[PDB]
Formats: sequence, C-alpha cells, structure tokens
Amino acid sequence: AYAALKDLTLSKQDKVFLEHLMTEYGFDSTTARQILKLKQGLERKFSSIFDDYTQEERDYLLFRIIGSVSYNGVKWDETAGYLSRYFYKEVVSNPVTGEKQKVPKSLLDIFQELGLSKAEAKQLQYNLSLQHEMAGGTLSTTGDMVKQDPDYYETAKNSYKLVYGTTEGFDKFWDERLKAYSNDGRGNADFTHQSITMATHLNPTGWEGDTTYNANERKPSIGEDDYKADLDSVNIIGRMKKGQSYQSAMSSYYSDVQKGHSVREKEFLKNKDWEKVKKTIYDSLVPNGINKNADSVVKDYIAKNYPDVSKFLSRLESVAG
Ligand SMILES: [Ca+2]
Ligand SMILES: [Ca+2]
Ligand SMILES: [Ca+2]
Repeated sequence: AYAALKDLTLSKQDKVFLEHLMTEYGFDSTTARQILKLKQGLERKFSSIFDDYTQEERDYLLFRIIGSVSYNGVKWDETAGYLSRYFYKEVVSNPVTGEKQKVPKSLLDIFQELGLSKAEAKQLQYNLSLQHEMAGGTLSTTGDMVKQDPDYYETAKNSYKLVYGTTEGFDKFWDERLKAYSNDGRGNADFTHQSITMATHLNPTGWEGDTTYNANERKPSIGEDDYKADLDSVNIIGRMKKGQSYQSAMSSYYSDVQKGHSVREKEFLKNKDWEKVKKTIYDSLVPNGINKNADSVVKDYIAKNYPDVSKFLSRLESVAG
C-alpha cells in the first residue's frame, strides 16, 4: 500500500496526484497509475512546444476520455464533444480514387494509442465503470448478491473474467472494490460522472441536471456520489479558470477540503449563488400550487418527495448562513 509508491520514478507532483485519485475515489495504486499513464499519453500526443495545443485542451481530453466509459452515444457527443475529432484511423475508402475516410477509434483503442497495453486498457475501463456504479453505496457484497439477485452475481462474475482472464478471486476483488469505491457504503465522488461534467464545461462548443427534471436521466437523482461529483466539478473548474492546470487545481482543492470545514459546500456557494440554486430547483421540482415563498412548506415538500435533493439543499443552506 505505502510500499508501492516509494520507488517510482514520478515527480512529487505526480505522486500527490496519484494519492488524491486513490483517496478521493477509492482507486488502488494500479488503476491510479493507469490514469496517470493516459494523462502522460495526452502530453506526448498534444504538445504545446512542438504543436499548437493548450494545457486546458489536454485537460479537456482527459476528462472527455474518462467520461466516455460511462457517458456515450450521440446525446453525449453533442453535449461533451466528439472524441472522433481527435482519435481516428484513416483508411482508403475508394481503391480507384485514393480517397480516404477517418474512422473513429474505440475507447479501448484510444487507451492503447495513449500508451496503455491491451490488458491495462481493459482493466482501466472495468475499474472506471466499477467505481462509477459502486461510488454511491447502493450495491451489495457478493455474499448478499448471491442470495438476492443470483443472475446479477453470475453476470458480474463473467465481466471480471472477461477483464482478468479467470474467475479466481472475484468475490474478494468485488468486496474489496465495493468497500474502497463506495467509501464503506457512505459514498465517494462518482469519477466518470465528475469527468463528463467537467468535460462538458470545458467543451468549446452536473448539479442542475441531477436536481431537476431534465429529460434524459432518471428524473432528479443526486445520491452522495453525485453530490460530491457535482460540487467538486464546479469547484475544480473554478480553480482552473483562475490559472491552474487540472492536476494543480484538484491537488490544491482536495488538500484544502481536508484542511478546512465544509470546504466543498462553501466553495460551491462562492462559485454558484445559493438563491439561484434554490430557485432553479424550486421551479423544476415544486408545483405552482405551492407558494414558493412559504419556504417551510417547500422544504417539507422536497423532504418528503425528493429526500436526496432535500439533503443537497439542507447542506448548502447550512453553510449559506
Ligand atoms: Ca452517479
Ligand atoms: Ca460568487
Ligand atoms: Ca411523491
């Protein structure tokens, strides 16, 4: 655990970054180092010294690629941007003409272009999806899965063998990852959710989608994993806009979160007006028959019908004063 990061052969800044990935989301050193490998591939592919790209574009690409594990399809391409603009293979499309066409690269092929081996790419994708599904603390140990949903258990087991090549150790692995990714059931930030939120905010062309009736999703849904992801997206993007890279801003932010008190909520309320947040959620969730000025009535309505959004409001209200 501690023993893994002594030798390495990473800058002090990179080790700090790896440790934040591990602490905040639950990744072990193996997965965290694979995420660092992706980032290093982006710097080799999109230079600011030998080419034209910027650090913010490289940070966007990292968020966009990690997000695509869980958020894909044309609805997300229009929203967070098309990865095919940056990752493709060209093939002769008409043998007589010589005309070529650019064929979009799959997510696993993007991972390998950026430096991961085929096995590393499969492991990274799997662990990013696991963290995404487990972060909210709604999933079960294999021991409870067997009894409750035996078909989900054998499905999950098959996915693990697909990745690692064996069924051996699935129960121990799943239970170990469930404790780490879910923060022992209490909730960690949903990393792919945070990533696609940040990618969307950095696309040249979050909490609001999760707290309102937007079309696409399951209505409002803001479990603890999305609460942290949504607020941390806004906070870290804000630090980046002030001049920091993603690695610097997230390192400074998670350090500050540890050193302070309710820093996640206080910093969110400095980026987003508490009254605008309240108003956005009220207009979307509260029917016109309820006087929105009668704040005690509204809070009891939300508390009864949207317990997750209620906690979201209670936590911010608490720090708004
Ligand atoms: Ca989530
Ligand atoms: Ca402000
Ligand atoms: Ca209801």
